[PDB]
Amino acid sequence: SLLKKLLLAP
Amino acid sequence: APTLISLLEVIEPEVLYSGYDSTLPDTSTRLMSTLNRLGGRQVVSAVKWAKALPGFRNLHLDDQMTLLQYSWMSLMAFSLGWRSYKQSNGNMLCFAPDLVINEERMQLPYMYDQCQQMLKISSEFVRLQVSYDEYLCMKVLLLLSTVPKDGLKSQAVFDEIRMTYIKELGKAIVKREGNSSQNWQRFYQLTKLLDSMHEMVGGLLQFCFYTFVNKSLSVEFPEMLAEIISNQLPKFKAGSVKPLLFHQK
Ligand SMILES: C[C@]12C=CC(=O)C=C1CC[C@@H]1[C@@H]2[C@@H](O)C[C@@]2(C)[C@H]1CC[C@]2(O)C(=O)CO
Repeated sequence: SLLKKLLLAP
Repeated sequence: APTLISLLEVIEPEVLYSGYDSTLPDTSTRLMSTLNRLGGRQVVSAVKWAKALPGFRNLHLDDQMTLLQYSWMSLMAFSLGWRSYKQSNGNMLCFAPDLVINEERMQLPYMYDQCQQMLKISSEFVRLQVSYDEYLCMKVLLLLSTVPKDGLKSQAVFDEIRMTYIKELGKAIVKREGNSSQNWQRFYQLTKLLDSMHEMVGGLLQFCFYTFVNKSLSVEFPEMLAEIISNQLPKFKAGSVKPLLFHQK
């Protein structure tokens, strides 16, 4: 999920 | 000692440009697709803002995703209302520094009604003469004002964060005022505005949902917006979501 990736990214 | 409001000011993202193309004659489909491309980039900006928002990271990751997916349109329309208030005193829809909609482009198919709905949000900033710090606290509360009817995974953490920013709104009101002759009246007016945002953006969300599902209209959406809407839409249409209201319906 793109949103999940972004939330987890630095 | 840094204040919570001073941090909201420094984490607020800078405004994005559209890159819209003057050369093609305007068509409703082209305009809406351009606005959705801008919206997707603004949503990416809003996710980065939420990660920086003090306390938000305390939430379970699944609640972070729920709150952003449920509130994104309220956040985008509120910020559009603010930009339109500061840049035009609510007379024009100021989507981006390079994309302003005035009453003569509102005449394309499907544009007039939704644009009137967006202008009404800006008209409330004018009516209330909202300060920057009041706006910033209210915008946090919008991120925290639409939840599943069956609750969040980290409910107690959420309740703490929401109460914290309710009190921050009160602090923003006291800073705006020279003293305290009308601090409660102001808080009443701004929480009435927050409550009204659910209905004021509901028409925008329903139109977004229609243009998303009706492939016939050829409106394009960027990938991250499409993923968010595909998750949000079934929950909203099923009636499984509720607004957190300050005042009785
Ligand atoms: C986030 C958005 C984009 C940039 C901005 O500054 C503010 C907002 C709020 C209104 C949104 C808009 C675009 O996305 C296009 C939307 C969804 C629109 C409401 C109806 C809409 O015009 C549509 O449904 C077109 O498909």
